[PDB]
Amino acid sequence: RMKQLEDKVEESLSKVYHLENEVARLKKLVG
Amino acid sequence: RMKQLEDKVEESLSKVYHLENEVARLKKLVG
Amino acid sequence: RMKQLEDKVEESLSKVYHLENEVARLKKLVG
Ligand SMILES: [Zn+2]
Ligand SMILES: [Zn+2]
Ligand SMILES: [Zn+2]
Repeated sequence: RMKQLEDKVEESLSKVYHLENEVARLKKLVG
Repeated sequence: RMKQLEDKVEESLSKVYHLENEVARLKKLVG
Repeated sequence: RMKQLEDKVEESLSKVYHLENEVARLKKLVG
């Protein structure tokens, strides 16, 4: 379970980091 | 405690997957 | 270690919520 939890939260931060980059670009392109 | 963490972890991951979907749609819509 | 995982999960959720608000604003202004 601990591995399971560490892996899922890592995955979460990695995808969150990536979406922040995408949102930052859309924001610039937009208004 | 560990169980309530898993709960938050799985919830965060689900919302991240949804956001990915929202962002793919926005990137296409905005171009 | 449990506390580091809890910090990470909370940061993960904070970012997620924040991205939901950013996406929500983009969608309202996009159209
Ligand atoms: Zn992407
Ligand atoms: Zn949505
Ligand atoms: Zn922001």
